[PDB]
Amino acid sequence: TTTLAFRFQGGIIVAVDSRATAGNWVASQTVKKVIEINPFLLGTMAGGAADCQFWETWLGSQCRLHELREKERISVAAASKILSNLVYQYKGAGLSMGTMICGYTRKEGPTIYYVDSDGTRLKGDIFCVGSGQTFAYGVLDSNYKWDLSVEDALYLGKRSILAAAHRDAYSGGSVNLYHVTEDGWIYHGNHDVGELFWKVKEEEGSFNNVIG
Amino acid sequence: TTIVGVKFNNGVVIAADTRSTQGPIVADKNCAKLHRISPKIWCAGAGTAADTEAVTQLIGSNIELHSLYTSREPRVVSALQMLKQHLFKYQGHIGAYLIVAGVDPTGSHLFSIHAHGSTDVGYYLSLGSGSLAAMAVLESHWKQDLTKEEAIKLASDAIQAGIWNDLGSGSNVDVCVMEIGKDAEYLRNYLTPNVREEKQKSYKFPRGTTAVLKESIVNICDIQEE
Amino acid sequence: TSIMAVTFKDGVILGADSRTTTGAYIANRVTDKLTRVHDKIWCCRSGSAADTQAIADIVQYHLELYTSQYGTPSTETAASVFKELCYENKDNLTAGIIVAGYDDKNKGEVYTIPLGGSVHKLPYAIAGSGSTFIYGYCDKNFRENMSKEETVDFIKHSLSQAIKWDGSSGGVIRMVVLTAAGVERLIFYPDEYEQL
Amino acid sequence: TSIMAVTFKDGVILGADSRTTTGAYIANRVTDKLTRVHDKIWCCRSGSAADTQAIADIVQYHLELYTSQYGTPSTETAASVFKELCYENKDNLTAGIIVAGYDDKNKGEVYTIPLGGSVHKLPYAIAGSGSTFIYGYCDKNFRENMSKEETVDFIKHSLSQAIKWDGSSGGVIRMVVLTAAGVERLIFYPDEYEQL
Amino acid sequence: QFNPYGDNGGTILGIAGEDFAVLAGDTRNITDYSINSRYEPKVFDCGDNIVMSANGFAADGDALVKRFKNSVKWYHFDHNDKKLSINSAARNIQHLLYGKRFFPYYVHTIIAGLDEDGKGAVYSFDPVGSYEREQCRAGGAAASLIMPFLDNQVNFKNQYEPGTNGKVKKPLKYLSVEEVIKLVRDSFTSATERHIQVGDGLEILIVTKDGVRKEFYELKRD
Amino acid sequence: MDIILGIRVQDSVILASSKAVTRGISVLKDSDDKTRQLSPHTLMSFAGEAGDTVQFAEYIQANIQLYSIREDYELSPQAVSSFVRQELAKSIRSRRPYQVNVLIGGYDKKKNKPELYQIDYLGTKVELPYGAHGYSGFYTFSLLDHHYRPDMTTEEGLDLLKLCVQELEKRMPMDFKGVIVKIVDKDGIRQVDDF
Amino acid sequence: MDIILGIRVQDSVILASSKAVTRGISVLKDSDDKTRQLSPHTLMSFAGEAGDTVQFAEYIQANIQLYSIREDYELSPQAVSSFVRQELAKSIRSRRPYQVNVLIGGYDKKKNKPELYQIDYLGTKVELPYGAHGYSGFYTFSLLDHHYRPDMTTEEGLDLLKLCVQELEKRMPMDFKGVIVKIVDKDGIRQVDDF
Amino acid sequence: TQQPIVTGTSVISMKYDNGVIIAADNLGSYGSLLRFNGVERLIPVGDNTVVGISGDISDMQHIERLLKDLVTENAYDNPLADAEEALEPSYIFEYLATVMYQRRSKMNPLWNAIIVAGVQSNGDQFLRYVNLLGVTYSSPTLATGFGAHMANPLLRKVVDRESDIPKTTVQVAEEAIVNAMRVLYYRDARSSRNFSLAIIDKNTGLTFKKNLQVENMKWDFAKDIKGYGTQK
Amino acid sequence: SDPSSINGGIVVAMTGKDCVAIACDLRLGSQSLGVSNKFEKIFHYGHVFLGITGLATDVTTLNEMFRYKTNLYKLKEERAIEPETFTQLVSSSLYERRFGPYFVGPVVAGINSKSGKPFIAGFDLIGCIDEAKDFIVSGTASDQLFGMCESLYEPNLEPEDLFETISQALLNAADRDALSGWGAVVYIIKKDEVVKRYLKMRQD
Ligand SMILES: *[C@@H]1CC(=O)NCC[C@H](O)C[C@H](NC(=O)[C@@H](NC(=O)CCCCc2ccccc2)[C@@H](C)O)C(=O)N[C@H]1C
Ligand SMILES: *[C@@H]1CC(=O)NCC[C@H](O)C[C@H](NC(=O)[C@@H](NC(=O)CCCCc2ccccc2)[C@@H](C)O)C(=O)N[C@H]1C
Ligand SMILES: [Mg+2]
Ligand SMILES: [Mg+2]
Ligand SMILES: [Mg+2]
Ligand SMILES: [Mg+2]
Repeated sequence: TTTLAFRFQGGIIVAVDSRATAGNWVASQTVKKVIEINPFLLGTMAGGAADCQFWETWLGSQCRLHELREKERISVAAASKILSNLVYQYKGAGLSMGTMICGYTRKEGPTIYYVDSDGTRLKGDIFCVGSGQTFAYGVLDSNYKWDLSVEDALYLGKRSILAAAHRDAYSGGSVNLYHVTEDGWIYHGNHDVGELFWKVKEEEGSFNNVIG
Repeated sequence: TTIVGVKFNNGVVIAADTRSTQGPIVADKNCAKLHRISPKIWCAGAGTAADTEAVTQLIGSNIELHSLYTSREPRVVSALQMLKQHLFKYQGHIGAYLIVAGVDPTGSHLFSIHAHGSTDVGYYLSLGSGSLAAMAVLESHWKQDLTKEEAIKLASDAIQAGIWNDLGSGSNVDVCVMEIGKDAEYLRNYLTPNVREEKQKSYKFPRGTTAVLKESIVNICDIQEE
Repeated sequence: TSIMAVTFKDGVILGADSRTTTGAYIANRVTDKLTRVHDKIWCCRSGSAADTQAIADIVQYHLELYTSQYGTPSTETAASVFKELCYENKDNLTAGIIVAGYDDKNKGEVYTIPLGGSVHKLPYAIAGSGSTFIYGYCDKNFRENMSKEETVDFIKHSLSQAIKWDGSSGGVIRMVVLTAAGVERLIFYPDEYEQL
Repeated sequence: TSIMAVTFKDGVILGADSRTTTGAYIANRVTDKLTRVHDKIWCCRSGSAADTQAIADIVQYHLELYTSQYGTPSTETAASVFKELCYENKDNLTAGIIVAGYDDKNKGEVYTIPLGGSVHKLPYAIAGSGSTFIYGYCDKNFRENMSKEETVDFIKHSLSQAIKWDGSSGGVIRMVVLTAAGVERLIFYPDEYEQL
Repeated sequence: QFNPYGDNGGTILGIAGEDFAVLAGDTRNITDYSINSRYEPKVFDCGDNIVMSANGFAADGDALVKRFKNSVKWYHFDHNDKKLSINSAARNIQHLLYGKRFFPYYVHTIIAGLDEDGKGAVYSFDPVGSYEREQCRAGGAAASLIMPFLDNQVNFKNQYEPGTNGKVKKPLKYLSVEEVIKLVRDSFTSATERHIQVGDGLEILIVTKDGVRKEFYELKRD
Repeated sequence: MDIILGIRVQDSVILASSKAVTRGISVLKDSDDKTRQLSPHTLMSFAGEAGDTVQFAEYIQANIQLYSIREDYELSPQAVSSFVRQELAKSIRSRRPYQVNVLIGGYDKKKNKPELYQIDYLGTKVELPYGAHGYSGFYTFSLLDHHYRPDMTTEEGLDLLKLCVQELEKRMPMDFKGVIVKIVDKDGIRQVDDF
Repeated sequence: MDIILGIRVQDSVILASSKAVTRGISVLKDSDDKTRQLSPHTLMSFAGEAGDTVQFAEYIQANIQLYSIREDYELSPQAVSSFVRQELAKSIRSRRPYQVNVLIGGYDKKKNKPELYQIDYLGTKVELPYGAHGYSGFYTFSLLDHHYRPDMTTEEGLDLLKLCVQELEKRMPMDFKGVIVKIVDKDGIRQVDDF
Repeated sequence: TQQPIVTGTSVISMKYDNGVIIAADNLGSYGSLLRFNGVERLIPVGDNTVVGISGDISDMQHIERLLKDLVTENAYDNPLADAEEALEPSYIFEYLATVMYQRRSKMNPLWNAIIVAGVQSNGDQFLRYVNLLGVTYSSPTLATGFGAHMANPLLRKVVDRESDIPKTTVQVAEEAIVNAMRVLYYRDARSSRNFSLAIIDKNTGLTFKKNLQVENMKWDFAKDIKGYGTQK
Repeated sequence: SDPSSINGGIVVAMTGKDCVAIACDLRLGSQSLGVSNKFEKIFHYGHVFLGITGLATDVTTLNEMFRYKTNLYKLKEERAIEPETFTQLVSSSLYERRFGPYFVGPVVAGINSKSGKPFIAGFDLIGCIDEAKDFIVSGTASDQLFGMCESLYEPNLEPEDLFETISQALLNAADRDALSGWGAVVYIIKKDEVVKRYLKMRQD
């Protein structure tokens, strides 16, 4: 599992891999690790897949009830805290979650909260979670700037997942991209890692270690 | 594994299924579980498959040398004593459970032997994961003064019980008949009741389906002249 | 397992059931637990079959070599050889052995060697899992200098009860009679002893 | 502990040793293990003394309250109350109880309640650590419709052997006789029963 | 100590076609090295053109199927006999499974049917209720034997067009119901050969707009 | 969390708290503020188990803010620390205790005195001139024992704190990514933005 | 010990190795050279269990130096790495195994090629363009995968190595006190004294 | 969570053309001690069902009382209690299967394996298994414990699949069951010679046979067996 | 912790008409971390081919050991070792370490030079010979390979068809295993020519 999200000039990029495992066995290569909480909020999946799916879907219901009652879009701060307060009630029971609640509101601007099943809630600019997080961080940290274009940011997120997919045995399958704007998230496709690797190798001149 | 031994009129018969397994996976569908210790002393092995092969070959080697030294045809009790003293030495860590049968100048014999070194005498024996299924059949149909044809039938029926009802056992039935004053006859795949049906589809691929990066000739020959 | 040896006027008789179990499965229902270490020195085996067979084979070897050099060994000598193996290898053995034999000088003798490797000379001895159920019965019914027929009945009735109550015991009751007259093997089937 | 109850022609007799041990120390050598839950319904206790006393006290209460409302309870009713406590609290109890009683309609009855909380109606019953040694003896020597004197002898001889072999059993042999005639207590000292 | 779980073996397979879906499963029920039954149905018609199988621990599997069937019944009562769509059934099963998150149903669950556009649908669940729509899914004992074969023969993975040498992929042409059943049968024949817990019989439930049909095939009984 | 220090000088309390947040393998953040303002003249720094730390701190904050509104009055640092200690002492015998250690730095406006309280997760309270939690004290106390004076200025307190942080950066194995420093005095709470 | 990196460029092998030695609570040293010269054109860096690392390295050094004297000839990097691997593969089934991971950087004077060998404590040998041991690879390989070229100069190799070290300093929790860098080429072994 | 104390061994059963046969020995074991020699482990419910139980005897006796109460309860306000609204085998089984699974789910199981054998209203044979885990399955032959390993192989030679059921007479089926009981007596250390057998036939109803014995036993060959290898 | 699945990797062998094929992936890892994409697991001693999966230090050690033994064999016998004889040598050698085994899954493949008969064999870690007619599988994706081989294989395939079958068996099995992949090699072996092909596959 490799998932990342970073704030930039044009909003937020969210990028995830697609692999799920049960030990050495590759259970699925088609896993949807970005949960569409609603049209304006995104959540990432790391740790146990059921816990992330279930609770971030539930979060979408709580966000919907908030805006029905308050006649106003829920803040990313408030949404993330609903989830972190919930998992904190279950602390010790054995929930396994690492997630980033991503959104773009008027009052906050683009915002990312890392929420985690032992109760942690952190606001930040760049987050990477999963077995392949360190690989993705390497690419992100050396190439990140606030003034990236939407096109270049999308590629950086895609390239950072590819880096992890290559080295980390438990990451791969395909890359799912999202771009979060104030008017909502925009899906930027599913990209098979098998095809993407060779495409990137040739065009970029990287991965000279690998024969192609 | 299902292995049986059955005494009859003028000898002894031994039988086994042909399935070897690694956990719930089948390693070999036509495994050979009947080991020759000497020309007229054979045995069937259950438990760890390497151990049953190794322990029979070692004893079979030493039995052969003993036979040459003494100028006498080997005895089942010699194989028995040598096997038990060896297995006992390793305190069950060599996981061989054997049914040892044969004919020699003394007569026909049938023994079992367990990994810890204990031995048992009998007219009918069974061993392995399918031993209870086999023993049910042997207890229902065995009698004194079986003929050769009846003993082969009873033995292979006992193996079949193991094949069908025990998940550890399967595929084919191997038999070895050791009759007094005769060559032992090893009947490999005596029964074959588990042939796979024809598949619905051929999966032969069109040539050039697989993507290739490089080709090269491998030099298997030695360094050449001139 | 239910095993016993009983001295009587003319010598000694060993008795045993025939059941060998691997848990609740009966691996052998016709086991011979009465084993010969010399012409008129036999033993009853209980505990690990591997261990008791290994011991009995070594003892038989030692007494064969004793006989070649020094003539017929005493029953006490046989029991001492058993003890030496059981005691010195107590950490690695699970063997409870009853040694019974006939001399002409000493007549019938019984020695029991429990788990520790201690030796106890007794008028009669009982051992194995099924023996627990017949301590009461055997103590009340044993007499010294019984006849052959009385001793066979004493053993037959005793082991019958042991078999009845102990799941680990069963099958046929085997016996071996040791007297000046020689060595006699007896067998008694379920239909005989169950109705007692 | 060695405890038993035996039905006979005129009713039923309960029997017990008197030894209570904490490991190898005898905490009480004159214990009364025969306990009254109703006028002619008694029980023998084995296992945890705390548990069996607690149970017996509760049963006595239930049968007292039963008697005030519905008249004299049956021995079966008493055994059922014991069972209800033993079965429903099997995880927290170590109690092996023999229930014995005399009705005029049903005469002498014996119910044994082993560790699980199951009930078994029997002609006679034996229990406690010392019982293992007398299964053989009791099975061979029990007859139905014995006299009072024969049943006292049967119990006396049986528990004598149980005491002889079991270190956890000993002291005096107590007995309680239940007939139409009433309730008779008997006691037998070591010098009497050891020489049997 | 008491172990509340067990393993009854078995293997199941769901494949979604263009206007149909199949859910197949072997009929063998086992514990350890023993056969309990050679014919114990494992794939069930749950009503509303949905088929279901919960493979693994058979007690939990039966309980879950029973509760879902019941959920279909109460959906009709509470919402004016409305047809439960496959996506709605899938979400409902997530809540059934996750309801027991801290004492899971030890089963790998698959349902099959048609979506609201009439196209074939298969949904796959883990024991704690994470779920996902898929084209192809094997579950249970021999799932590791079957899935690689389905990647190759259904989705044409690692297959390319001759003469191009790795440049052009084999195109993803749709499979008929007859073609899918062939791959199902060969998957189970192959699994039966190499997995001791697979055998005896194969029961396939096919879902089309016309309803639910059954097909049964013998498998090797060793 | 890792390093939290506190020093009470003449006229103020200075709290220093590390910026690193590490989740096992990676450093997820290097700018984390491990502190909450309980009232205008009372600050609480905290360190302990992930999640519990912030949950506890905000829970305390909410309760003190509630008291302030109800009474239109700021509780003394002593009163706040006693409230906090009781909450932790209650917590230690709970089903799942708060695994949180705190420093409470406050300026008492009645007595015109700075006050520093050190409270561990068991509810062990001590008033100190300087304090720490975890391994921080092992490295720093020998320096504070030597250099500390009760009549120090705020600038001298900050210099002594720099020497403590330098010793930590030299001899601690973990990279704690520097410290955020905050001062509590008669005028309230302010952050030293360059350290 | 902690971080050891290696990168083979056009005409040289560069080994970078951390300077920190930590015994539990304190950093005992911040200038430790985790390397031994085996021969004039072969260098071995190492990391693993305390004591074993140096004992193993010096034992290898002594044996290669003995070979050099006996034959008046320098063994190839390949030959040295094979010798080292066998010693570790022998070690893993010993009473007490050497818990040591090594990188062997050498310049083969016969083939005029730099060579980098990565060998773990089990005796698992691989020839690589770049390598690491422990958690170092987790942070650095994604950068090396991106930027590495086989025709890089020694100066480009050093710049790529700086980027690797910077990423380690950002995201690793442990302060490894920087790295000593050494270059192995046709002229032998030299240390980069400013890094 | 408990451990079984007093236990009952194999229950074996099979279908035949007109009904079902079920059998179980009369022993209550206390570990290796063969403690209770008169325990009935086949419990009839009405005239169309027999429930055979193995495992813990105290839990069996509890199940026995539940079934007794089920009959009483079914009769309440039920004019057709002895006719159309009588208890069916399928009703009795499902009830037990519900209880077994509920009890394992509270981590406090009834430590048993149960076979419900009977004939339905429409003449269909009913035979189904349930155990302490709530696992249920049906088959032409069913057996618990040792019977699963030894009886089933013998009984499956008579009825191997569904199509063999109409071809199997009650005489052939009973013969197979009685032989299986003998094999179990030879080979199961926790079995007894005395057993009970019940036949539920759609024509002749419920026949319950008590105090049966294993007979025609082969022991004579034991006399020739000497030593464990080299002895004479 | 489990030595046989630290490094990862797979080997498969198949027979055809007058030919054999043996193939392996190229991954070496440290559990999740990919370390090398050039770790070949197939070796040869004359015309006999040996694939080895499992713990990589033992893969290397055993290759060096069988090179040693086959070299001395050749000097003494004055001929190259045959696949049937080599199989026995592997079995012997593994079993001599019965109580401290090499954590490996060897696979022998080759054609007997005198009879021309195709031969394959597999072993467990202590030397039990599995001599199949059809195919042998080994490694962390052995289950996956069994599934592929069991459906894809048919007897008497011509060399260039056998190449496709074994390649697709390896590739699709490896893609369903986290610890296998990163490249692959297929040897096609005939009586007096051997072709070696590197396959293009996904690099995750
Ligand atoms: C990212 C990778 C990752 O972080 N993996 C860490 C381990 C995660 O737990 C793996 C997770 N996979 C799943 O959630 C997986 N489902 C299961 O593992 C279900 C396990 C049920 C176990 C059980 C215990 C007791 C009783 C019964 C069952 C997918 C298939 O659902 C994962 O892949 N995480 C990815 C996103
Ligand atoms: C008869 C069936 C039978 O008795 N099965 C019971 C289990 C047997 O062990 C299965 C056996 N299978 C094999 O032997 C299998 N290999 C192994 O079991 C290797 C075990 C290695 C153990 C070990 C040794 C040293 C160090 C660490 C571990 C073969 C088939 O590959 C089996 O098939 N038995 C058959 C004959
Ligand atoms: Mg990968
Ligand atoms: Mg018995
Ligand atoms: Mg099978
Ligand atoms: Mg892969």
